[PDB]
Amino acid sequence: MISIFIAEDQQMLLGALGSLLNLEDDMEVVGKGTTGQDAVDFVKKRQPDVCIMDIEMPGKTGLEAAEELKDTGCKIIILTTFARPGYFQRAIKAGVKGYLLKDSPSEELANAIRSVMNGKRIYAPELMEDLY
Amino acid sequence: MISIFIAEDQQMLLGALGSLLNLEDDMEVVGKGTTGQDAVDFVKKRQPDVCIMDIEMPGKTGLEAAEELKDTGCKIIILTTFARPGYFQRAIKAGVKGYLLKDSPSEELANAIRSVMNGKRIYAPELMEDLYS
Ligand code: BEF
Ligand code: BEF
Ligand SMILES: [Mg+2]
Ligand SMILES: [Mg+2]
Repeated sequence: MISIFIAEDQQMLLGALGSLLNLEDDMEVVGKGTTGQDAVDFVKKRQPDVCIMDIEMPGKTGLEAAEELKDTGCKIIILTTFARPGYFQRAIKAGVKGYLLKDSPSEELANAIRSVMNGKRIYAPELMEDLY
Repeated sequence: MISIFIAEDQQMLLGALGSLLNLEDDMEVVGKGTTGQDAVDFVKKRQPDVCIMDIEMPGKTGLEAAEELKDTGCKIIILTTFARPGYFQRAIKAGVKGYLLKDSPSEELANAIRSVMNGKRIYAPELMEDLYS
């Protein structure tokens, strides 16, 4: 069973993502948060296998949270509206294992969690497609 | 069984919303769309009880779509990031039954669908605390 923490400031989306992932037999949402701090606190304390991280959240962004969790051993997958090369470069330098867009098909999220748990790096193809 | 069409351009969110609503025993997601036209086409043709409508979508907005569906008898609930007075007033003039924010708790969605089916007008308390001032 893969343990997942979800950090997403928009409650409707946070609740819907937890519901989308609890559909999976080999996955479990162990906690939900709305800020970068909620992610840092849970991940350092509860140590879930995976953290689904939104970027733009109040207080501390998901990129800032990812930097604070760089040496924790948790596999961070960024899930954001923003296809920004600066956000992506800061995310990869922080050691994130994935970077997905909120415009990626929903099925790609559970797939990315399994891939990342298998040591793979998952970046939405839509990113390169947006830039070029 | 309440039939619902969801129009949301962000696929991840569209898929997650359908999953959130298919959890309910008295509800059913009969279609999903990413544009305002997808909403107009499905609603006029398939006539679901309810349409969960995002505002900002490519091609045709959810408000432009809500206006085209004003006389269809489908109960439209707006679900958006935007607590914008102009969007709200255009939505209500189009005859939308609800206006929810993406910052409303996830439970507000299934509750609003049942309330709207019971002839009520549902506006997110978060929207009213911001705008009603
Ligand atoms: F607000 Be998250 F970066 F989509
Ligand atoms: F893009 Be929708 F108006 F949140
Ligand atoms: Mg956010
Ligand atoms: Mg949109």
